[PDB]
Amino acid sequence: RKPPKGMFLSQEDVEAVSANATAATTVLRQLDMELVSVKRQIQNIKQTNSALKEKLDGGIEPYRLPEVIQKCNARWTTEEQLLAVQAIRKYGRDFQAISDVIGNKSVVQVKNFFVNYRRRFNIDEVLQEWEAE
Amino acid sequence: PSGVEGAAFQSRLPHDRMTSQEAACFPDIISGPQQTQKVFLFIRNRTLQLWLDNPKIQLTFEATLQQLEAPYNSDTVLVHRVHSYLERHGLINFGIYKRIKPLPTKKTGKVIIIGSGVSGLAAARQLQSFGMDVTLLEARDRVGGRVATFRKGNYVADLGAMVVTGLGGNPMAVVSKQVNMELAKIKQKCPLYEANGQAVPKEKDEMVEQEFNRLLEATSYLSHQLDFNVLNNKPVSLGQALEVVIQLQEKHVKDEQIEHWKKIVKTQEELKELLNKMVNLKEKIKELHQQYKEASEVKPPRDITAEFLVKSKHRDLTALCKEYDELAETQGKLEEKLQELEANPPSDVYLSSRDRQILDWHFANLEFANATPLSTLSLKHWDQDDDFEFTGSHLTVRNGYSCVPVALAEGLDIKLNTAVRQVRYTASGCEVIAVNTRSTSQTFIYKCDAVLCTLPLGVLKQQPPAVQFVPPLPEWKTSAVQRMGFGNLNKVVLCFDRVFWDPSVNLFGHVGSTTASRGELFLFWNLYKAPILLALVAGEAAGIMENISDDVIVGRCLAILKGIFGSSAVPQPKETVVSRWRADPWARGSYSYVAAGSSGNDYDLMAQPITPGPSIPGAPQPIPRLFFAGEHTIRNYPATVHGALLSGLREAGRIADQFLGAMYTL
Amino acid sequence: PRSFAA
Ligand SMILES: Cc1cc2nc3c(=O)[nH]c(=O)nc-3n(C[C@H](O)[C@H](O)[C@H](O)COP(=O)(O)OP(=O)(O)OC[C@H]3O[C@@H](n4cnc5c(N)ncnc54)[C@H](O)[C@@H]3O)c2cc1C
Repeated sequence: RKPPKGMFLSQEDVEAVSANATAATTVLRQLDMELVSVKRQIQNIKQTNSALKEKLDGGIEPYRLPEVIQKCNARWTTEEQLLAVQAIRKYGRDFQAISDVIGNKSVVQVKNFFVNYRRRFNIDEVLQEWEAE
Repeated sequence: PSGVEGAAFQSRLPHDRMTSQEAACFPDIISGPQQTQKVFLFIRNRTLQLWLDNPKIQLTFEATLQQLEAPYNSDTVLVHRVHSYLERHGLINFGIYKRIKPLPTKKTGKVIIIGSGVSGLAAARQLQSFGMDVTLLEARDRVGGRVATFRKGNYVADLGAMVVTGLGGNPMAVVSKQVNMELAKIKQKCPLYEANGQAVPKEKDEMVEQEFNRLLEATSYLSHQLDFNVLNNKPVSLGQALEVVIQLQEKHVKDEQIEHWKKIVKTQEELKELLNKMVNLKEKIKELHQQYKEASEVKPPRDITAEFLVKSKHRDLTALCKEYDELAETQGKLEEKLQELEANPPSDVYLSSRDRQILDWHFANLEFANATPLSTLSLKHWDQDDDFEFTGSHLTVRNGYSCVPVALAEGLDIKLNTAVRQVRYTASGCEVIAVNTRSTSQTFIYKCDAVLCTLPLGVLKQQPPAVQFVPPLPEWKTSAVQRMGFGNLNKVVLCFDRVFWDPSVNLFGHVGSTTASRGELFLFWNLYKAPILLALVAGEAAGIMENISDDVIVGRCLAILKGIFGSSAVPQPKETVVSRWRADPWARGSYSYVAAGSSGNDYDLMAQPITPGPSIPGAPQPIPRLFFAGEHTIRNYPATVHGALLSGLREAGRIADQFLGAMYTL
Repeated sequence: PRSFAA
């Protein structure tokens, strides 16, 4: 029913190795050259990646900014409202970004802000100019 | 098996079924009610048992009927029909046994038998037992043919047949009870020793052997399942198939390597794109940090846009620092995935130069068994006789195999030194023209009713013919002769004064240097009482080693043994013999094999008798006159002693039926 | 025959 387990013998493979007198050696050479081709392609991309790794030396350590932990406040200071208007102008509907810019406002408070100060901070106009970019 | 059913087995017969041969002789019974068949089968089996339990005395119909029970002993004509059948076809009362009824006063019919090999001898004994005039014509100065046995002093070594291949169902089991054969079992352990002369480690030994066994099954698969049996009109040989199978196993080894390194490039190329993304991000982080810095250097008090800038750039920087850390996470996973794949590669090679050499020894062993280059063997059929192999340990005849033909030769008209030159067969009878092998001009003429030809296949193959048939053998017969293969294997007998080998090791191999010379002195036997080592020459080597002197051959024999046991532990051999079976004119080879393009059916053709044309045109269809026995005639047991023996029995039965008539078929 | 094989 099936070849001994570990032996590999398909109808297609038999016909290929016995197509002519040296069809056996031809197939085994085309794979020997394919092996060399792929093996030297490995060392090439190994060299390419070795160079790209050296450029990432140091990481991003001299570029990290320390953790700023501040408790979430309910009151909107005039300052905070103005930061918000500009954060809408720069981020649109990204409520998470706006929340981080202001610092002490939860994502929901930001969502509320949109509805609350809607007409007074012309948020309709602010959002349509953000889309223009 | 034991009892009555074990007797049928020991006689190569199904205990609970009627054979085709029995159907012919008893067409009344086999076509009748099942009840009668079982009575028949029991009678048969019981009679066989009786003969087998005591094979040193003739078993008469009287002695048989005496020891039968009711309701089996009620029908005495059935018992007589059975007993006669078994006697005629040599299942009972064959070989060497005391006769209760001394041979009939006058003989009936005359048979000339060519050759006094075992097949000849067997038939002769039977025909004499049937009351026929029998004369054997042997070209050699001895009986036995391919059963040859070297003797000198205490040294005894077979140059021909050597091994009794199991007693389970072997007619030689019966013979060994009648003849003093000193049968000793063979321990199948065979340590190998490479070219340098050092043992193959059990690691390699077992793993190469397993690969061999696996390569064989693979060819069988190629034959039956993939139907790979014809290539460019020519029939595929076992050698061709093994080569094809090995190539595809080297192909797989390469295919595996290709797709494994193909996995590496795809992962290494994922890493390449990720590092590019990381370099392009550490670039934007570098710039963005500078911008945030410059925004923070603007000390307050500052208006809200300037405050927003600082905050904005702060958010943007930690957002990009979030991405880079999630990419350094991915980089850590792909970088260890590449240490995974590079750690365990697939197989480097299929078989090394050291491996392939040990594999060649296994091929040489197969080339020895079939006495032929694997490129000559039929892929489909080379092992067609496997199904009928005997059970039990293989044994050697410790006192030499010749003891058997010699024992069979006792009380027989055997003309030694008599080379048959021509066989003439006509509707009225036969004449055989032979010469004296010494003075070849002295001519003999033999007139007979029938000729039994036991000429080896190599002899029958000679061109120009050594024996001329008049009229010439029919095309169907000669084509069978050409198609069939007649192999070759040789033996080197080395006699020493002292045992310098492992006394409990019966056989040890030697691994050759090249594929070309794999058969050359590849195996050594320690089987006999005296210090004798026997070296085999198989495959393509056998044919070439015949054109080389005994001194050179024994030279290479000592060389190999020195490398294995110590260059000063191997003394000079006292007596040496080297066989040359292909050169021998009375053999022209060693024994038959199923050649590519042949089948087991050719063996049947070889056994078919020849019936001459009528003398007077319009005269009735004549009796068959020319019969054939021998190793090459027995489909189910070719290339063996027992097979030869059996074919002789077969013919003696067929000939007696023809010229003395069958009384048991009523 | 295969029977002879070591
Ligand atoms: C090296 C070797 C090892 C073997 N080992 C084994 C083994 O271990 N086990 C096993 O079972 N079998 C073995 N065999 C095979 C076995 O020996 C033979 O199959 C068997 O003996 C053949 O018997 P035969 O009567 O058919 O042929 P043969 O014994 O060859 O009988 C033919 C006879 O005819 C004679 N003859 C030839 N030409 C003429 C002529 N022109 N006129 C008159 N006479 C002629 C010959 O001299 C010979 O005596 C071995 C064979 C060889 C070569």
